[PDB]
Amino acid sequence: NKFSASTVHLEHITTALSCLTPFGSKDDVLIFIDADGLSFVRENNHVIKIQLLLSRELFMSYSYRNETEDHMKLCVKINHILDSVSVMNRNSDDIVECTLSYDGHGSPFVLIFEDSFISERVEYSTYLIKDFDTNGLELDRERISFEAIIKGEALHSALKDLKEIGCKECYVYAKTEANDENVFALISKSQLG
Amino acid sequence: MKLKLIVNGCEAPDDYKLLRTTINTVASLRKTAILRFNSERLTIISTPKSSLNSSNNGTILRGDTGQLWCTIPHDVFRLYTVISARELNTITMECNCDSLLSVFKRYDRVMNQGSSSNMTIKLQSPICALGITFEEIVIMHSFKVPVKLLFRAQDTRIQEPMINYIQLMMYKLPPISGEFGSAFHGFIRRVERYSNVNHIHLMGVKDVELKIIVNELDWHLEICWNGPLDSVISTHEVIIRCKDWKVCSKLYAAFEEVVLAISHDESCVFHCSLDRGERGQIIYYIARSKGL
Repeated sequence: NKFSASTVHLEHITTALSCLTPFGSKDDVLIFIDADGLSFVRENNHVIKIQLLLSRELFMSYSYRNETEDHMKLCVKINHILDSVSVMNRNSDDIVECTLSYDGHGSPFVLIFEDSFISERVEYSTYLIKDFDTNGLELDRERISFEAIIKGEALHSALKDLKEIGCKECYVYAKTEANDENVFALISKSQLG
Repeated sequence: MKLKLIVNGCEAPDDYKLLRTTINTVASLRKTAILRFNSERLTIISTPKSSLNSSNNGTILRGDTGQLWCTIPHDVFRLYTVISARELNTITMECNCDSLLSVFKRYDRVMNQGSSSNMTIKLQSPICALGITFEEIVIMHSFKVPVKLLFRAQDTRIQEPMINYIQLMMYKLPPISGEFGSAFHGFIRRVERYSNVNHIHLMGVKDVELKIIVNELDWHLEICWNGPLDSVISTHEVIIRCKDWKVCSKLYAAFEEVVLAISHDESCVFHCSLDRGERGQIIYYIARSKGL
């Protein structure tokens, strides 16, 4: 096969999938395969794009024997994968060793779940890739107006508060005072005010 | 037509399970049953080709073509007396499985209540009744289940299907009590977590590899088995239904010597046996539901 990746920490590829569902629950997901790692890219309404990356270091074996092209693009449906890997995950406590595979354009995306007794094999049909390119929705790296590094828990709590107050629209304030003060706020328009 | 027998569960704990497996699987299969009380072997038969009162709309609106042909030796029961003017004293009957199964549940529960009382089965005189009687340990339980006396000419029409062996490849399924038994049972019932699967494409490739392929979903699923499998004795495949696989799952769960017989695009035969020591073989003949 032109690409083969084997792992046992399936919780990593499960949380990676659980990070993709927010960007639509039934549509096409683009998978980019190169030597560095495996990346999933999803775009919604040409206004937002998400790009997770699973490095080769997350897999014991990462062959990528493809030589004619440096990178391989495939488009598959996310509802097939989510509906599949749900019933597979019924007995996830078992020592499962996921094996991703792709043999090139026209071949399906294979996802083998072997438990040393049962080897479930799921082949996902690959679809044609749409016209929109994911490199359009990227920031220009020479025009940054603000660069904030924030913790994960605080941002998650702020987002959960914005969700609980409704927050139809949102604002981001970023001011650095001269003395030592840095101001970062997430102002919201909602039912409250 | 003198038919009398007595069964005592405690003395032999294997023949009772052998009989219970037939009385349960026939009831699950279809309504009513045939009991061929030959002079030496009891042959409980569940067939849509006959059964007289089980041949209404079997292979007509549901595709029920499954034929189970079990065999109970005479040594299972305590007294095996068969008197009939037919050849080898053959007494073929046809009664419902509902009352018989309920009676067997009652007897099994009476056993579970701490009793050693036996059960007496008689034929109290072409429609008759079965005089099932037993007690607690002196409460009386009498069940006169209706039964019939299906004719010898009708008996002759009930012949076991003749399975060829030109392309048949047997597969020795592992014993449930073994280490791989639980894993194989889980692999067998794994196809049951998808409620939208009606047909199962069995596959065996010769150390043989047993493979289950499902092609009724948006994705192509292949349920494989990498464990050890023995072939008592080219890929032979057959498409069967899901209920015909559930009953095979139950039969494998209830037996140890289980053989999976696969005819290429013709049939699938589930041969179960119980070597008590002659042997209480349970045979289910399943026909292809689609073409390969």
